[PDB]
Amino acid sequence: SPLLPKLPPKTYKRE
Amino acid sequence: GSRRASVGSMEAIAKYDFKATADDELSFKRGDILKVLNEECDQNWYKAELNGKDGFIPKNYIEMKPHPEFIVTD
Repeated sequence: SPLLPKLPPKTYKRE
Repeated sequence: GSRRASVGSMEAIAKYDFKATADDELSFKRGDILKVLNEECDQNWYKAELNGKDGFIPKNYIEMKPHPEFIVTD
């Protein structure tokens, strides 16, 4: 989400 | 037409540092372009090889480049 994280699987946003 | 004189693979610029974690992962540093031998596993990590090593690599720390012509620029 931020930058160079553990490479998580995206899903939704915050809204 | 048709090309029958390639025999090799493409490359992919390693945008950052990283190392192999899984038993079949590949290691590399920031600027170590790897040789994409295939694209197995998820559609986000490629399969490549660094002058001898190889394995999956998260494309987030990489980019896909074509075949360059020689490295000597001078």
